[PDB]
Amino acid sequence: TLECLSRSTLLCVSALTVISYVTPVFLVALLPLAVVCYFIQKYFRVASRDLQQLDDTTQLPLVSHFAETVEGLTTIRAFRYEARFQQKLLEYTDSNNIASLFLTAANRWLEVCMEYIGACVVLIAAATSISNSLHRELSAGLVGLGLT
Amino acid sequence: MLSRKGIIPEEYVLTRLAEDPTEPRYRTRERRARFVSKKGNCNVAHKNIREQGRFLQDVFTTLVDLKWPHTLLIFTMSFLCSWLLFAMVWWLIAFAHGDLAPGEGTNVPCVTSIHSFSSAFLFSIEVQVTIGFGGRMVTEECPLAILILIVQNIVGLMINAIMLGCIFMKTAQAHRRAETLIFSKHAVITLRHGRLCFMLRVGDLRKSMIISATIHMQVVRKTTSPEGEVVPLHQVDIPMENGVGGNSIFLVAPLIIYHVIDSNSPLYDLAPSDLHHHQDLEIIVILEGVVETTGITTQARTSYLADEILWGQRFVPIVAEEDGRYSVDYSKFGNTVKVPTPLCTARQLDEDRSLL
Amino acid sequence: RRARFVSKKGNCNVAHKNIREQGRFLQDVFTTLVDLKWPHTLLIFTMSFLCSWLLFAMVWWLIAFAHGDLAPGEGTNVPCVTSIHSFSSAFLFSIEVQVTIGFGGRMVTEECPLAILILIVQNIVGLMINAIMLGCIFMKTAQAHRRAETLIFSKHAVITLRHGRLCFMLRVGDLRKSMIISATIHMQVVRKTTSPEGEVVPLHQVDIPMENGVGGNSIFLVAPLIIYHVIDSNSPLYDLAPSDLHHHQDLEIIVILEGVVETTGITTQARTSYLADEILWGQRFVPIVAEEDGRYSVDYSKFGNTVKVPTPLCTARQLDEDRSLL
Amino acid sequence: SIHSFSSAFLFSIEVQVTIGFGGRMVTEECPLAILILIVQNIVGLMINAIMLGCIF
Amino acid sequence: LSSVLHQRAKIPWRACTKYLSSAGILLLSLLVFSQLLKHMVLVAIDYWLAKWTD
Amino acid sequence: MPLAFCGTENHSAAYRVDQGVLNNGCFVDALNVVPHVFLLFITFPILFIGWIHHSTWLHFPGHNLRWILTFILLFVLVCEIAEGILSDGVTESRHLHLYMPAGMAFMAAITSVVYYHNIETSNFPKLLIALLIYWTLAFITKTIKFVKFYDHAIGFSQLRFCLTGLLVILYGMLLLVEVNVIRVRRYIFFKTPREVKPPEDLQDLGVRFLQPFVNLLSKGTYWWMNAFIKTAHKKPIDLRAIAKLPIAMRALTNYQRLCVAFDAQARKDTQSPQGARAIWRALCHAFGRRLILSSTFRILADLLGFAGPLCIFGIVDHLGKENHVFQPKTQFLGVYFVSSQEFLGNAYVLAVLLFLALLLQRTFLQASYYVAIETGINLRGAIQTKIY
Amino acid sequence: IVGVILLYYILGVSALIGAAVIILLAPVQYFVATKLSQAQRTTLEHSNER
Ligand SMILES: CCCCCCCCCCCCCCCCCC(=O)OC[C@H](COP(=O)(O)OC[C@H](N)C(=O)O)OC(=O)CCCCCCCCCCCCCCCCC
Ligand SMILES: CCCCCCCCCCCCCCCCCC(=O)OC[C@H](COP(=O)(O)OC[C@H](N)C(=O)O)OC(=O)CCCCCCCCCCCCCCCCC
Ligand SMILES: CCOc1cc(CC(=O)N[C@@H](CC(C)C)c2ccccc2N2CCCCC2)ccc1C(=O)O
Ligand SMILES: Nc1ncnc2c1ncn2[C@@H]1O[C@H](COP(=O)(O)OP(=O)(O)OP(=O)(O)O)[C@@H](O)[C@H]1O
Ligand SMILES: Nc1ncnc2c1ncn2[C@@H]1O[C@H](COP(=O)(O)OP(=O)(O)OP(=O)(O)O)[C@@H](O)[C@H]1O
Ligand SMILES: Nc1ncnc2c1ncn2[C@@H]1O[C@H](COP(=O)(O)OP(=O)(O)OP(=O)(O)O)[C@@H](O)[C@H]1O
Ligand SMILES: *[C@@H]1O[C@H](CO)[C@@H](O[C@@H]2O[C@H](CO)[C@@H](O)[C@H](O)[C@H]2NC(C)=O)[C@H](O)[C@H]1NC(C)=O
Ligand SMILES: [K+]
Repeated sequence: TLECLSRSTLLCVSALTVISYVTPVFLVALLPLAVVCYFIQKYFRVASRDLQQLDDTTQLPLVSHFAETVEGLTTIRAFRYEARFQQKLLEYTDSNNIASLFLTAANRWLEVCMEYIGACVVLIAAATSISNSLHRELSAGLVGLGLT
Repeated sequence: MLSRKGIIPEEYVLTRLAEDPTEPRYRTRERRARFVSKKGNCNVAHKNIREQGRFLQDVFTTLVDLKWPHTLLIFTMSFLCSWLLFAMVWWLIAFAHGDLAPGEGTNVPCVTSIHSFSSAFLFSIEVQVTIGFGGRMVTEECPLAILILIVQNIVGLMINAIMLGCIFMKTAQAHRRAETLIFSKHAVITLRHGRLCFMLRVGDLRKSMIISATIHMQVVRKTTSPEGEVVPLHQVDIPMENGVGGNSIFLVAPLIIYHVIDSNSPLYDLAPSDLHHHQDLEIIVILEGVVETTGITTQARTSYLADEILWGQRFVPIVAEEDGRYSVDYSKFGNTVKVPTPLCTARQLDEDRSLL
Repeated sequence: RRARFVSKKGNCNVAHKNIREQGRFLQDVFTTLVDLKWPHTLLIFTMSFLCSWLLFAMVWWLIAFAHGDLAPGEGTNVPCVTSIHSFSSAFLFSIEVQVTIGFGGRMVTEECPLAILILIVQNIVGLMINAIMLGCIFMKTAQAHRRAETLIFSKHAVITLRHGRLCFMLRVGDLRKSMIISATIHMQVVRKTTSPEGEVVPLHQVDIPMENGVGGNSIFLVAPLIIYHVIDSNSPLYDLAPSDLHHHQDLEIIVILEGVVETTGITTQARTSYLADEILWGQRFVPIVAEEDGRYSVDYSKFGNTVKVPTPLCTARQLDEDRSLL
Repeated sequence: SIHSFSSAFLFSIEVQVTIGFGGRMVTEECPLAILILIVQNIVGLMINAIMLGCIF
Repeated sequence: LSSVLHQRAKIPWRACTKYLSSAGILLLSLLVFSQLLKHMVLVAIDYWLAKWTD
Repeated sequence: MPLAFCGTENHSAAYRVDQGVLNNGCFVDALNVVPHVFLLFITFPILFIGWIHHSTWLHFPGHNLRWILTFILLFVLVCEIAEGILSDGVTESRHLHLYMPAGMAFMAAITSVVYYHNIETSNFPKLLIALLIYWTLAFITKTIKFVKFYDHAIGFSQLRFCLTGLLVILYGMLLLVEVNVIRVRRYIFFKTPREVKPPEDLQDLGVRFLQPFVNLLSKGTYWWMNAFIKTAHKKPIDLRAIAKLPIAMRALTNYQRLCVAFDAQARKDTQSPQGARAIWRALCHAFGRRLILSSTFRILADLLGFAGPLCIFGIVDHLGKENHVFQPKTQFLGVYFVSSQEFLGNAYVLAVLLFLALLLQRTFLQASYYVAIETGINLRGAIQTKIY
Repeated sequence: IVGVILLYYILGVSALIGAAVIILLAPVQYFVATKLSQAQRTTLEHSNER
């Protein structure tokens, strides 16, 4: 995680540095996005850890219940309480699955929001770069570097 | 790619039980729902309601009962859009008749001195608002021009009529959207004249008093009848112990809504043991009435829980007789102080009279 | 079939006949214009404005014709109204004067006093028509805010056992989000009763107490409530019997919910009727309000659903008297 | 036909009251003039509504 | 409220100091410089490509 | 010099009416502006006035055929705006009729979906008449323009003809959608409106994962998660906040689906010991209807993601040409028409197409992810129940 | 498949020749991944005993 975080964050700042160097106007356009991005980042983190922690907690009972049902199968069936235990599992399985489903929904919400933000950067970088090359005669290779 | 989960191990783990954290926030939330809020905002989920059809009159009514800044935006947009829509079609007619074409004195345009869309916008403004400068004016033999002029005037009259009606009813009704009636946060059960009484304080924050104030108090309880009936929110009306037994109350200086808990009163078995928060014992006090200035009947409901009822407490006296007038210290309005009082049950209190 | 006193919705199907000559004055026809529907009011007002514009357009054209102004050929005689050369121009001038656009291309002149007099008439008629139009708009706008009939009653009422004692019972519900201040329940028995002196009243209405805690007719509807009257010796239902359940049985119960709506600030009425066949013995109303973590929940699907319960299939006169013996 | 503040005062009188004599009129090629005409018309109408509402 | 604010603390200084103290003085600065050095070259090779392709 | 709708060619002689007004290319363009201007003015005060929730969650028929049609209709309108701006580059005159009609058509289309969405939530279908009297109004005039382009023999070589011929079909397709709503719900000039109620899954207040019950755009955007994420930042997430999952995802419902697949897989195949092949067939038959949907989204997502590199190639290739000479090279009827072979050669047009393709690609890729995850999570629930 | 075809269209027969190195090195990564899991299993067995 430490290695991936460092590489991911270094790749990110490298990209913004190149786009700002390619088109200085992007620096101005970086002010709004870097504002909203923080909000997306800040809110998601609070919504992630809780969800992640909640997911882990909800895995403990379900799997434990499975172990009990094999260590005490004779007593479970003798009491004629199989139907209640089946209902207990279904509640446990539903609780774990919805914890996992919401985590995926939170992951997807962040991914789509960051994808739109990155798509907006592409439009901003492209528009400024073509304008620079048509009028101020920016290098063609620099335009390619900005878009890539 | 740049994620820690390039390959998922999915290996089993052996972590012993550790459930309770330091923070008690997991079990801290234990509030129980109430069908009437403290601020009088009752909230009951009317789930599974038969789909009554919606009508355009509801939208029209929503326009009437909107806020003030919103009404200005709606009407400004309505006026501006009406002028703009008609300016567009005025431009069409001039274009289709060749008026917008370059200069030619032979033909007579459907609208005189109409050249561009800017003139068309100005002509529509003059016609709809009835300014009528006259530099741009309608001409004859263009029946479409006469027809649209009739349509624009008819549309303008109906739009203006709606604006006057909306404004006229706004000043009448929106003035009566203020609730300046304050109850006490916590009620008491005290010992007045030997008989137990449930008391609460209500005051008026508006100088003009409420005319013909009627007070309704109801105990809400899931009272299962002995015969077998079960009802979740049964309401039992409670008397007022007024000077005549009625429900009329005069509101000039805040007073105490004291009801003597007797055998008829369902509170005959009230006890501090059943005073805890999770007990189904809730009081609803409703002071209906009409404000003199406007004439619209006003209602202000309040709900008192058992936990919100303080047993054996007395309300602080409020009205001080100054030299000229009476002083009301509203700071100590809903402040209740303890007093040495019997703490038994009103049902058990009947033995004290029997013993004596 | 069987005749009804008031319909289930509350239409109150009764027939009036042999009424003396009503006034039928002029002032009532305006009220007819007030209570017109939205499409009809628009049609009535568009017709009124168009007729006014057209009628005056004809008379301006006639005045121009009478003065000999629209005849081709320029003359020194100044026309009564300038720039009038057709009836279409006359129609436009009438539009300009009445709507008060006043372009000024066609303008009144000091030539003839007939034009001046008729200009006054057009303006006053135009001003009074706008006043009538604005007056009708105000009255009709209140009708939109009215939204009167939105209260619900069970299709069938019950006779059940509450607190041990038999009682007639029905259900009342308020579908509206807004509250109904100063609510009032009035229960009445519509019967054909005979007097011991020979009087035979056709439709006798007897008041029925609501068995409230304060001994009053006031209620408070936030959730669907059970309105029940304890059938005792002080009620005309004390002589009820299971045989009084046929469709053509001489009985009827009317429940009236008066009360001013908080938002509108006007009184609304909701009359409902329960016939003998709509009175179900041995049934109870299922509890509706279910506690929830967020807010109290009300299941309106089961508003009229009932559960059968064994109740004494006897007469209240014999049932209450037997209590002392038992 | 705008030549002084007196003429400008008369033009505002004509528009807000909606008289529109026509000697002084709004032309094109001046979008700022058109915009304030819309603003003044809206302000004049809302004032009338307040006056009519207050009279009621 | 207060518990949520206390719970939602990343504790960056404590965790970073534990890793930094355990790693020492040499192997900590080396990783920071090495990772930064690798990525500055990646920007450079793309930038050099732009100049060459120009 | 002043901004002219038709233009300033030959002393503004493009406004002539002779030889029929409908034969004037400017006027048929102007007629197209009108339905968009009508809807903007008509529904703007309506949206400003209205400005549990289960009772207002019913989805109109064709809930998906409307959003996908709007998006493709939005895409062709963006292309129309881009093409029109290319067309007036040659002449000095502004020629506002090339793009402004199309430009505010895109604006009017946005308001139509907003207005329809408000009607979709607030179950007031009686208002879904403005769109009807608009769609045919937006179709009739467009057909006139199309026929006129066929009258002057424009042909498919010109890009405007292709876009107009495609855009009229899109208007036609959703016009069928609007009358389809009328046919099912039967609220206009009908006798008995058919009763449609919200799904019973959301009627209980115990459903908070409202992913199945939401508009298509929010299905692909996860806009419903904003309320939960904002709520999370204040109240820590407890099981009370995450109310139980809808009936479509419940463990019991999944097991019923898994059980029914096994009966089909073991009935015809008598010699089925319920081995690997039988279980694999059971898994495929039970969850194939969703795995294919994930694959279809994923395959489309992969294809669109490649348009980015192609867009860069086109952009930089056009920029490397130092000549920077652009011209449509033809004027069909006094208005210059650009061809498709040059429309996708412009740098700004290609950049806009790249931005639009990126938006579509990322939505499809993320949509495929969630569909696969939901199937994977649902299988886990079903598999665990069967094992237990 | 779309990637390699598009690479050939853009850079000719040089991109395909060069991109084969990454394609051919992927099975080498597979061997490393499969042996990395084996090494993880050995540590997990020892750690579980501990
Ligand atoms: C000289 C020219 C001067 C021009 C100045 C103005 C002229 C006015 C003419 C008078 C008639 C105009 C009608 C305007 C109505 C205004 C608002 C109004 O009253 O609507 C209210 C009513 C009904 O509609 P609703 O309330 O939505 O009903 C649905 C629901 N069930 C409900 O009741 O709430 O009313 C309606 O809204 C009408 C319902 C009709 C339903 C038909 C649906 C499509 C309508 C449009 C197409 C008509 C059919 C095709 C005609 C073809 C002709 C060639
Ligand atoms: C010349 C012009 C040519 C233009 C060509 C390109 C233009 C394309 C624009 C249009 C995009 C088309 C999107 C198609 C969407 C199809 C959806 C589809 O087939 O699945 C439909 C379903 C939805 O039901 P469900 O939730 O599975 O049902 C519940 C459960 N299955 C049950 O039993 O009942 O499944 C789902 O839908 C699952 C949810 C995923 C949502 C994915 C769609 C979101 C798209 C977002 C696009 C963003 C906007 C970008 C457009 C830019 C344009 C300017
Ligand atoms: C909890 C995991 O739930 C997910 C599940 C998916 C679907 C998926 O193919 N996943 C694997 C892919 C395999 C080949 C490694 C993966 C996992 C972690 C990081 C990236 C990726 N690859 C995804 C495909 C494109 C390149 C990167 C996506 C995203 C998520 C997510 O919410 O994080
Ligand atoms: N001086 C006052 N002016 C206005 N409202 C008052 C005043 N004193 C009390 N109230 C109202 O009376 C109710 C409670 O009365 P009380 O005198 O007990 O106040 P409190 O304990 O300070 O209330 P809270 O905590 O709600 O502010 C509240 O609705 C409060 O707004
Ligand atoms: N059908 C009716 N229509 C209108 N008013 C009626 C009617 N029946 C009675 N009234 C009113 O009630 C009064 C008493 O009715 P009654 O039958 O005694 O009439 P009456 O003897 O003809 O009365 P009178 O000579 O005063 O008109 C009448 O005077 C009249 O004012
Ligand atoms: N869930 C509900 N929502 C709104 N009104 C209801 C509901 N249930 C019943 N009503 C109203 O109560 C009366 C009938 O009550 P009941 O419970 O018997 O309904 P029902 O059998 O569905 O009636 P019907 O067939 O007349 O609609 C009608 O006036 C009906 O409008
Ligand atoms: C539209 O403009 C074109 C411009 O090429 C006109 O064609 C010639 O324009 C020049 C001036 O630009 C005139 O001197 C010629 O007389 C025009 N030729 C002809 C045959 O008229 C074209 O005429 C214009 N269309 C009109 C005026 O209807
Ligand atoms: K006027």
